[PDB]
Amino acid sequence: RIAGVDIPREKRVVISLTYIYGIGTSTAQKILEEANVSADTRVKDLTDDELGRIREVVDGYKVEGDLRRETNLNIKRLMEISSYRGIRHRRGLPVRGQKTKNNARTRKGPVKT
Amino acid sequence: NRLKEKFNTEVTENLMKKFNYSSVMEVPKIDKIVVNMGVGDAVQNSKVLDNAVEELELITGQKPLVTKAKKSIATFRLREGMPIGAKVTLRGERMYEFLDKLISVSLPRVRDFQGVSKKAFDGRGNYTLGVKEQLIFPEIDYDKVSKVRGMDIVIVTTANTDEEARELLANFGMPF
Amino acid sequence: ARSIKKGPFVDEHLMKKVEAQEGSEKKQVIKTWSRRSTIFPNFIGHTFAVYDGRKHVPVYVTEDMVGHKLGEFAPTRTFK
Amino acid sequence: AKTSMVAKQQKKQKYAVREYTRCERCGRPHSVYRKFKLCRICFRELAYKGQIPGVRKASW
Amino acid sequence: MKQGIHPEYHQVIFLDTTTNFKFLSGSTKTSSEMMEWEDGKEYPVIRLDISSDSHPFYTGRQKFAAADGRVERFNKK
RNA sequence: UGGGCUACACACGUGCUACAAUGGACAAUACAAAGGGCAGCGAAACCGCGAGGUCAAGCAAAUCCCAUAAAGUUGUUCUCAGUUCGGAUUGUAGUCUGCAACUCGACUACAUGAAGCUGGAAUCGCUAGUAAUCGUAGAUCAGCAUGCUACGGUGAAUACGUUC
Ligand SMILES: [Zn+2]
Repeated sequence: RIAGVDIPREKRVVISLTYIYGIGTSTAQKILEEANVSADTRVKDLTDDELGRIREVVDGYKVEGDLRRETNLNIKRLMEISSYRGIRHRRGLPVRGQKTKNNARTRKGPVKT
Repeated sequence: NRLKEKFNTEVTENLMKKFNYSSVMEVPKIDKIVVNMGVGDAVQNSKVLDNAVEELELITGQKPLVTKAKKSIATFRLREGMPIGAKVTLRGERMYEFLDKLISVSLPRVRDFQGVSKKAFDGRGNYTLGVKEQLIFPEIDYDKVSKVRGMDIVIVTTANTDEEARELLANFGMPF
Repeated sequence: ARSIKKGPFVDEHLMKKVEAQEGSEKKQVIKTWSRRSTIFPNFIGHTFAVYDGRKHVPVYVTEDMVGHKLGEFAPTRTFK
Repeated sequence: AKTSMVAKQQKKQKYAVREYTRCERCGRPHSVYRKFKLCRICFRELAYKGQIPGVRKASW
Repeated sequence: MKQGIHPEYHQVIFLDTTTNFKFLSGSTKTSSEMMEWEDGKEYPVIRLDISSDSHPFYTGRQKFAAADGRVERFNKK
């Protein structure tokens, strides 16, 4: 349990740390190298000092709920300023200049024939 | 009661000297402040009115009175007695606190603010200010605002003339 | 342009028109076709009538609008 | 192509990125080869006439 | 007033951070932070981005951008 | 000059990417062919994790460069899980071209990590260096290719027969 979130017990530490929101593979490797810990050692077979060092490194990366709040604040700011990206966020359409005549399902939801 | 102290000390003297009152009892004072929100769409969704009442209560500090239709209107699909508004009356310390807050914390938060109408006087020394976004007020978080709606703030004063109401409000700090 | 090594782009005519009458507090609306001009802090509090293709949409500049283009606030297509 | 358009292509452009190629024989804007300054149609016609040095039908 | 119907109401110090200007008045915002006031009693503080002494229309002067803002990051760029 | 041609409740054709263990990730190490290069191909070196930036050799070509091919082979790891699959979606921060990437470019770093767990009726290509897979190059072109046109690497299955 790191950053208030449980991580798979039987998964290697490097992979299991990716389950933390805001932690991917690159940041997981970087954290693991900063807080010296075997790459292949599973979290279940881990030492309390290693866990404490990992927590110490993680706490300052600005992950999880803080990251979510920052992203939501950015999205809300661009919605509020009445930007083009904000209008597209409100309408649930692609924001990064895709074509909506086809292949916009991940933004427009399921097909409504 | 900073605003009340200001009125007792500076505004009283300034206004009395300006208007040549033979007695202090003629000095106008702010009798009350009535914050009204007319929710016509409560006809279609009472929940709108409930949220509006909650927001007004948070703004003012006291439960508002729910105002109901005085008469039935076919065009509005309005039946007599249906709650279609909320109102709060503020007097004394609560009034003064709300007034200074409205002048200092709330009003400047208006986008592209350029002052409030100087002609918005009923003609007898009472001033009505139509705010257009509840988000102006600091007590409301835009996250919880399901809809944005305006308010009417009626400052009812004992002044007999719009000139004296303007002088009193300006001394208090109303932009124009 | 976009690259940091180059300064944020803005039309010289637009920038000089904004700078003109800076001291006076009776700032007026500035007609502009430059949808591509970036919004500098100098633009805060100004009104730009930005051409969107057929008409000049008025745009009021605030602090949160700094760093974006003037075209991002004058939509070009109409839907529903 | 339009004569005015050909003229506007010949004239100097205030931009430099604003320069585009047109077939110099007919004026077609699309499918113009750089080596010949010809569109595919004119290239085919002149290759048939044998007036493009060293250009012949290919096969393999 | 009647008991149990009105929302909880208490004194708060609104603080315009731009000018670090403090004003005391009642409200229901109820910020955790507490700051001392000239009267011996402490009351909580409500942070405020823009106030009467800081809004350009009230003040007659151009407003000053705050730290960590869009303008600050743009100038840092 | 600016905006359409890039819209978006929808239906269809053609493709790219996948749904995984005949695989994913990591490190090491081989084997092609065919084209392009003048204000164009930009070697080595230094800087940045990165796309890229500074200096800059050679080269108007069997000489130099683009340009280290990938699949593959050998070792470690995952162990059948919507996952170490898959990469759409969007936040922030960069690079490059262009007077200018908002509408409306490509790519890069970090995070986010949707559907999808071999697809109903139906329907398509192909008889051999063919199909299928793997990359490579070029025309247009400042920049922009999952399209088009060529190149090679590995390399199948089946054809009884003319009833429909
Ligand atoms: Zn031609």
